[PDB]
Amino acid sequence: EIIRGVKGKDLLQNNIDYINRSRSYYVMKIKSNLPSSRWKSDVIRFVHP
Amino acid sequence: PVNYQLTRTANAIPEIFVGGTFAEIKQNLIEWLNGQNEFLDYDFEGSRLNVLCDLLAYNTLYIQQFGNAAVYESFMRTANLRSSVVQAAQDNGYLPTSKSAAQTEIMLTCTDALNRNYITIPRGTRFLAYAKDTSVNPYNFVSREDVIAIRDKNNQYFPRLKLAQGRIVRTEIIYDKLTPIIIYDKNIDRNQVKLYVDGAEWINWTRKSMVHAGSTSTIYYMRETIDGNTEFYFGEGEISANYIGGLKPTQNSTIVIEYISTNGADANGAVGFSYADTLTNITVININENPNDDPDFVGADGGGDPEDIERIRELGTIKRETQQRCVTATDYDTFVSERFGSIIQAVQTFTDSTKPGYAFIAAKPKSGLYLTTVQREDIKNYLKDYNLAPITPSIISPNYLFIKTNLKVTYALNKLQESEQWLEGQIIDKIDRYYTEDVEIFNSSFAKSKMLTYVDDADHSVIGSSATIQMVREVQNFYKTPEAGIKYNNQIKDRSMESNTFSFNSGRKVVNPDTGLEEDVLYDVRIVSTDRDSKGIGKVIIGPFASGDVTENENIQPYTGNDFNKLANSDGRDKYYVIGEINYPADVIYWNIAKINLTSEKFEVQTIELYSDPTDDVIFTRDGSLIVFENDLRPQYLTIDLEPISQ
Amino acid sequence: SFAKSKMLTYVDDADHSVIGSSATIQMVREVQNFYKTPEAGIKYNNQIKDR
Amino acid sequence: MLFTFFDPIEYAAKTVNKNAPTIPMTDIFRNYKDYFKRALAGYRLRTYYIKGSPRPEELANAIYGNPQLYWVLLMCNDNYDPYYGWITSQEAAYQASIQKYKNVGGDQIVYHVNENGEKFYNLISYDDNPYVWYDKGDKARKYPQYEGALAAVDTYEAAVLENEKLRQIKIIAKSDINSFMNDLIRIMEKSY
Repeated sequence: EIIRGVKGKDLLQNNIDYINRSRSYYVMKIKSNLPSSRWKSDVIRFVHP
Repeated sequence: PVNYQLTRTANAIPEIFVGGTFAEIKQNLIEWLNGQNEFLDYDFEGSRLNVLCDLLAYNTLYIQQFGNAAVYESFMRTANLRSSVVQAAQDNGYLPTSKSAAQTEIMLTCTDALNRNYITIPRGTRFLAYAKDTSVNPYNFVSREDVIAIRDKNNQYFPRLKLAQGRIVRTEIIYDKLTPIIIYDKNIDRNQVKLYVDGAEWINWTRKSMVHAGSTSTIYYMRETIDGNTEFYFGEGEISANYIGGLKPTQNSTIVIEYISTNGADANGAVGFSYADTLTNITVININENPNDDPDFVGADGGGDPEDIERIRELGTIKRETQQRCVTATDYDTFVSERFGSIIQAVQTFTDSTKPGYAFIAAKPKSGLYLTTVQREDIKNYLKDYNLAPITPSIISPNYLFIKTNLKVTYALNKLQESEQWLEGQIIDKIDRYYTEDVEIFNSSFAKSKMLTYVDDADHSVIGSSATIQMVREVQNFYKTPEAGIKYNNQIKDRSMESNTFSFNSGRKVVNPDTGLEEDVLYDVRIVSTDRDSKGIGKVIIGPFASGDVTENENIQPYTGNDFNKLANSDGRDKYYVIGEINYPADVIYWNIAKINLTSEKFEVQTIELYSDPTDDVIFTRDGSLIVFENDLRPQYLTIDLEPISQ
Repeated sequence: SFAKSKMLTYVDDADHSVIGSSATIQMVREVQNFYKTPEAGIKYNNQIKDR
Repeated sequence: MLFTFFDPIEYAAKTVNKNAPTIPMTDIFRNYKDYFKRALAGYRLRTYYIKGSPRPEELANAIYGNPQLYWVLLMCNDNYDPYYGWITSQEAAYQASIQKYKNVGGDQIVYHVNENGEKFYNLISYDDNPYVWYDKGDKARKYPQYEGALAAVDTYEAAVLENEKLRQIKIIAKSDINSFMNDLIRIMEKSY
């Protein structure tokens, strides 16, 4: 049981079901602008593990 | 493009260098000589003051090469002449593996008369191996490292070790600090070297087997000094270390280098080894198992010979993207490379999203097919030291798609010399050279027309050629196939995807003549993918069945009809059982024999070929699946007809 | 003689990437004066398949 | 022939204009300068000739050597530029001065040379003003440098001062050169 929690982030409606949706797990979200097909080649090769 | 600002350019030698065609030089000089300056007052003549112009133009066109070539081999991407290339690749931290030696791991069954526990097996332990082309002559082998054994139960040892090709040589030298210590011989794999300085150790720098966090000084350096003869030297240190650098010798020392002679790449054969062991009571019991690991084995691997110019460059610049560390998919490809290379032809490392960590590495050895083990575990360790700490590298090996040719070269009897055989083999490597050059690597397709133009290039007498073709892709576990796996990536040309062999067991007893009985191991089976239908459909069948063993129930009722689903040739009594899907348009195969619910024990060995023929002539590739043909290992499918012509 | 593979090296050399090609050949000899044939003839070598 | 000594090789130049013709070329890519360096070991204490004459580029046929060798003088000073490396005729530097500054600034004053030789570089006096020097910027003054006094070297003098300090060289003494060159070959034939 948790007491003395904290509020980290919103993501609108809060449900353990919705908060997962499809669980990302350890995937990383590049989450910047762009069509995503221009950089996707260049993030691999020069960046990223 | 769209916006003109994106034109830029690739690597471009500017118009400043380039260099003369001659007469254009004559043009520019005349305009500079006659015009803008003199308006000739020249005292030579009407013709001479003209003629003498090109007399100094040959002086230009000369000095425009002799001195202008330097800037070509000053840079890397534009240079020619190895020497400059190599020498400029060490400041990028590379070195080009001047040669290489074969390596295996053999497990010696030997034993000692003294029965003493913890028998050793010191460094050299000279062996010899035929590396078979026929039989005659050995080469040599040396273990080069240590190991240990253990006595258990019956008195025997299993001192399994690994061994390199050449012998060894040790030249001790006094360090003058004015004397650039070197070797001069055409040899000496830089991968395996020791170089003690008078005490021990000296683990150097450029190549770590450990990396020994901290440890400061005692490093040394190995580069080139062109000429093919390797340079050793030491840092700027003092040790009165002072601050940072190499420990350096002190003005006089015994510097003991030991390398491996490395006879050459001719030794790839391996196979049978002999003891040739004289140490102490060790009997050298033999029963030497060259490949005690795993599936199919080619013999030794490596052997090197110096890397080509077109190789170095690509690996020379990319190692500026890295600094001695692999954080990136393209880094593992550079770390599985001439460092650990010559044992791996191509890589394409990738990471699977569903499974975190676990960087996956596909690799094809030059020996072909699978890396076996301990040549895999070796690639494991050398990475994980430079790797990104939590994630573990793993060698999956690619998913191989071979192709079955059945081609006929139809030469002419008139113009030959060595006739058949020698031409039978001369057509092999030309085909093999086609793979190694174009389609050996990933993402590249092949065209049978391009294979035939290397076929027709055999010598002369061969005129014309042609082939059928089948794409062969062999399943590993069989009995199931993975989930949404086993895909060609090409259009399958329905009424294809033909079986292999199989077999059965059980079927009651069925005793035979002579001895007591048998298990009824005859009466094989095999799979056929039938037709197309309204859209994909098509099903597939497990194969011929007589009667008896199955579970019929309500869910099976074996039949496709006397329609397509072509028949295996035996008694076999038809009654083909439906098994799996095989959607044609998006290439997919699905089996799961458990549908008809038989026992896996009723089947013989797994790892069966299937090999549908392609629709289109050209065979594509994707998802890290190579198309590479290697003959020497598996002859099973290559068949060629020399059917001749008399004029 | 006309070799399928010897033409396919020139059609392969057309432009930088044709990524290879394939073909199937039909042998055809047009003969004037049908209805008869010259009592021996229409002989094209390299025996053709059935039907 | 103490250059060359090997072969034309062939210079492919294939990285530019593929299928370029191979042109036999005197071989200048050996890293010669190292051979000289290592071979020289033991012949050292080559004295300091001090030059003393605007000897044209080749004094080899006068002082040590003299098969018009035109080098072993080079390898001495590790000369990067065979033209402006050696000292030049006094006027040449002057001639060299103009073409250097001809584009911008005209003739100038490069530094003001305190006695004891402390250079200053874009430090400027004001006559009819305080006698203390100032930088060429911050014209509000307020930030003086070098309260003392010194004398500017303008430009011509500098180039003279700079090239004239370039006359000292090693020799090999006209004694060793034969024994030396007799070694310098041996190292070369050694590596092949």
